Amino acid sequence: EDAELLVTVRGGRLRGIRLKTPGGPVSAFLGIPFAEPPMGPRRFLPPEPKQPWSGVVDATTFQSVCYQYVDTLYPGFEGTEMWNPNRELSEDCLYLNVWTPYPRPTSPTPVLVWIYGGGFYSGASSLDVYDGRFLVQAERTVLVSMNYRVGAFGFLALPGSREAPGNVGLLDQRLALQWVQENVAAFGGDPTSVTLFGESAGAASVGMHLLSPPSRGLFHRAVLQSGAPNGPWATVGMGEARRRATQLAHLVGCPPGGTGGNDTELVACLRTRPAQVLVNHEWHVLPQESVFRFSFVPVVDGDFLSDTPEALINAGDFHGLQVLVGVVKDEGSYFLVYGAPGFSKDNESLISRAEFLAGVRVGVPQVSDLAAEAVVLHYTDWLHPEDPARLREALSDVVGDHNVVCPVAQLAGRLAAQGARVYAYVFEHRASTLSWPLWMGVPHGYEIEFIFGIPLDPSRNYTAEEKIFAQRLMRYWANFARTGDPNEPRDPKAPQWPPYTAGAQQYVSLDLRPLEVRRGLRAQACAFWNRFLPKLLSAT
Amino acid sequence: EDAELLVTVRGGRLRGIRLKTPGGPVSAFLGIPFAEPPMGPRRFLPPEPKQPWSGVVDATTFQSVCYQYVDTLYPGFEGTEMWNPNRELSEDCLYLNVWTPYPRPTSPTPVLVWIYGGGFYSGASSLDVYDGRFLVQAERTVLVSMNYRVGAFGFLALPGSREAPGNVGLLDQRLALQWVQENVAAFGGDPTSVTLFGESAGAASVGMHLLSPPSRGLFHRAVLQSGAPNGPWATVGMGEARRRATQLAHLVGCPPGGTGGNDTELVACLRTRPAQVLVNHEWHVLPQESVFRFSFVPVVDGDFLSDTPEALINAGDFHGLQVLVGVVKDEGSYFLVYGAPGFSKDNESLISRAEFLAGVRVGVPQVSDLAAEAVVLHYTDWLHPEDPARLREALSDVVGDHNVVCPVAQLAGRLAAQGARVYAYVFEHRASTLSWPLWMGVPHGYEIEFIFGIPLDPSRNYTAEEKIFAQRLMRYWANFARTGDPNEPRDPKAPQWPPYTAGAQQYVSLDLRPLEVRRGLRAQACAFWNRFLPKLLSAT
Ligand SMILES: NC(=O)c1cc[n+](CCCn2ccnc2/C=N/O)cc1
Ligand SMILES: NC(=O)c1cc[n+](CCCn2ccnc2/C=N/O)cc1
Repeated sequence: EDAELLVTVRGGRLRGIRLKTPGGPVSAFLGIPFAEPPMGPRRFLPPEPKQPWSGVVDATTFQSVCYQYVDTLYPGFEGTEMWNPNRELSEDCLYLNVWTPYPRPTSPTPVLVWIYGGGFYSGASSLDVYDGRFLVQAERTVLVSMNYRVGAFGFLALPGSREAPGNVGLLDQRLALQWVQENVAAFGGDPTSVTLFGESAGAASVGMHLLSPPSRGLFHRAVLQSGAPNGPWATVGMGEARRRATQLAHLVGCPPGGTGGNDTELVACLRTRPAQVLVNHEWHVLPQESVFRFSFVPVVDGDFLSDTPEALINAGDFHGLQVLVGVVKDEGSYFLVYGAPGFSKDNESLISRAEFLAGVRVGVPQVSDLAAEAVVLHYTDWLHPEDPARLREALSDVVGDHNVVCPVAQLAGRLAAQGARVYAYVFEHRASTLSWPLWMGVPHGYEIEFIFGIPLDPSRNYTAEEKIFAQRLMRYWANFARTGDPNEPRDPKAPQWPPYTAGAQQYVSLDLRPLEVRRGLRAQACAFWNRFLPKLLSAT
Repeated sequence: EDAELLVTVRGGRLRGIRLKTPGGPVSAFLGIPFAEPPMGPRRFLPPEPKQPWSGVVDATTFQSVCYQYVDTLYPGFEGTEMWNPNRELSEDCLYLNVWTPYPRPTSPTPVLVWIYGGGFYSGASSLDVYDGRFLVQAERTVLVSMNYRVGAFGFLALPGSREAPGNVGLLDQRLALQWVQENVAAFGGDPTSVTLFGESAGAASVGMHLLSPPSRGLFHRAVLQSGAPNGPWATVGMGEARRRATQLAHLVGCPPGGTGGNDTELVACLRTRPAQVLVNHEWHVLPQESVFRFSFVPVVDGDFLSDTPEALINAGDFHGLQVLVGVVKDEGSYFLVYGAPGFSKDNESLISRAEFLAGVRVGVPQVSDLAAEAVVLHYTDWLHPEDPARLREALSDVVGDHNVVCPVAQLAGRLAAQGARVYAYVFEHRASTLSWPLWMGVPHGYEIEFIFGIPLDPSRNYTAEEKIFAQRLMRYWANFARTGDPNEPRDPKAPQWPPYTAGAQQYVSLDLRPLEVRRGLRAQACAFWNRFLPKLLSAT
């Protein structure tokens, strides 16, 4: 009887499961409860710690996925299904997972904590692509990941109200971080060495925890993959959050005709609706046809965030912090088939100039005509203004730069200039197994499978070079979690990864070739997004 | 084994299964192949008869559903999922079903042949709501139902070409009718007394078989429930069919740029695509925003239909034919939550005037502004031009009259005036169990469960009166199948159902109350759609 699969934590006892990898076993504790189930009167409220239990909680399998929209744009297609729920939906979903090496470490060990993305409306810690076994086996760190509420359940906000304050999904994540502080030692993990990493909305979440004092004490380093809290999609204002919550209420019959609509009556009516009914009307509250925009996201209300992420990033002192940040080569391409005219995943998407110009308004919603003209100016090649392949790549750059690359470059420079040690990458390898079309390149999200070492899975069909590549990346991430520095403390031979500075703006390319040092994260394009375009809006 | 579960037909031997009902058993032969699988090079081609087979084909369960779009507007909702595929999808789907009384009839028995609807893009003979057991037990009829190809697989058409001539789904249905002629006697059925019945696109199908000489000899009576072949959604012109097939081809990368163009190359490239890839782009070829319009429907090309259904209906000689036709009380309401602004199944859908005016353009697509104005004039109550509930009901009337009621009334009068004996009904009972909101009333499709006797299913929660009502309706349908006359052959007690005539236009209400005779199928509204609005379009 393997005793390493039995563990006690502050709330009670647990039984885990042994997971195999080609390099040897790992111990996993899947489905640990960290909150009271946020159901009934608790819908929309901050999470409450899980009261202790008697007996042995089974932690041999993932728990339920939090209620969420399910992507049906392409039934049966691996490229989208890999992100969809792979356990039943439930509002009873606040559970977390721990992978720990075997044998259990005897000395405290650095902890990696994964926060999944999914635009704040989807995602689950149980997805096959977030399987922590290969990372824990290869680098002998401890890995934690949590579920947190998404969509209306995590982020519906009637600002000011007690009944739906907003941001409860971010509090779910915080509660889990408090849980790691109090219990990760029982797994051999070092609560004084906790590195958050996250992708897309999970990166925005990691960043929001940097900027929230109650969370900032629960971790020591940060990794932000393809996302940032200052993204145009990552936060929303009090007025717009209240409008979205109120329209959601209207769409599900709340409040009943002739009844008052103050915040208490509205949330109470919302709390009587079946969860799926809320899910089914979520996309219908966005103010305009768009891509890369999500209905229920963190709200800037003075509580979890005392000011906007932009204000807090500018004023912040980040001495003592190490950050790893990065982007994939083609951040925008994946979003174009969700609404840009002329795009299809099943053809070459060779759009016309008219389609490009309409696409700019979908990819940059809610901006004046003069602003759109400025976008078209910067992104047209005026020697080939109607070449469809260039227009396709250009709209991909518009969406990616506006939503990911330039918010990230912005954050990276302000952090580096104000005290933090920053490392930056661009991920340029396209999986040999990628099922999206070739024209999308390296889409948003397709470095994750390499960070988690999925190529080592013997049941998959990756190449031998991709396995070596994956091991390289896991070493980088674990080095950063251990020491604050992705460079090997022992290999002065291997090419080095220099820090990112607001001046030299150096970053490395991650692909099958050895590291290559480059300068500037699309500096010219991001000067347009970050410096000029705002001034353009002020003078309307 | 029971002897009567074993049957031989022209192609080989079958084993059926015994189905229970509260009144006694029935013998069912589910999943009989009637065509060669229309796969590979046979995709888009007319069906070929199923070659005979060795041994016993198992006919104990339903076979596969033809590839089709799956409704995701409301995940988990009974009201939509009752229509979704309940067997796996396959291009190998040309199977039919035979229910027969136990014990097997010894003298030839009248045959009812069900053709399902689903807008020509969806549907299956296996759906629970088409369970033929209660009709066959209660009325000792033989019941047949077939699968036929839908969507692009049944109705993509490059007119003229041999590679994709169109209407092959209608040819599937005909092959099944030829099969009933050659084999139904083996089940105790009388091939000289075959009554086709069908709902929505199945009723349009039944109507198309009336107007096609090769089909017309395969049957003797017709029931058209909530649909007609002259409906604005039920057929499409050669040019528009070619445009839709070509855009579908484009959306899936056919032809590979820039090689290709002619119909042979286009269809060959389409035949190499996974079926699901075609399904995934089906809705993106419709010319504009609309409700009650479908991409791939029967094409008027001079072959299956030598002329438009309207022309053939007007010229036709229908002596010797008996027809039953009818509509539900609220033909339009279902469709409004699929596109009309302001509508939602989860609220009261109390639309504003603005929404109603925009809805008219969605419900009456591709008409001039002046035509839309005429629709608004006819459908506004000018004493209450802004009352939300009246506007909600008015747009429902707009969609239902235009798409169903007035095409049916038109067909009914031309048939009766030109030699057919016609009976007409309006179905006015709203199921006690109906899951759609109360404001939708008696939606499109919700008489089917009463015609098939589903209230007798003891695992369901219908009322005692709905069971009696169901039995009364099954009597009418079977009486009409046996004698051509829904009226009880001798019973003078029960109130009488008088024929529909182009002069008196009498019809009956079907609900829990005894029959009531009424005159005029929305005569004033249908005069607007059938007589005036065409003249308004002629002078643009
Ligand atoms: N209008 C719809 O029915 C609808 C369908 C799918 N979606 C999924 C949105 C996916 N998406 C768009 C931009 N970015 C994303 C996902 N990022 O993870 C949204 C709305
Ligand atoms: N791909 C899409 O977003 C989509 C668009 C329209 N539809 C139409 C749904 C079905 N429908 C609309 C009008 N009438 C019907 C069904 N009639 O049976 C489905 C999917």
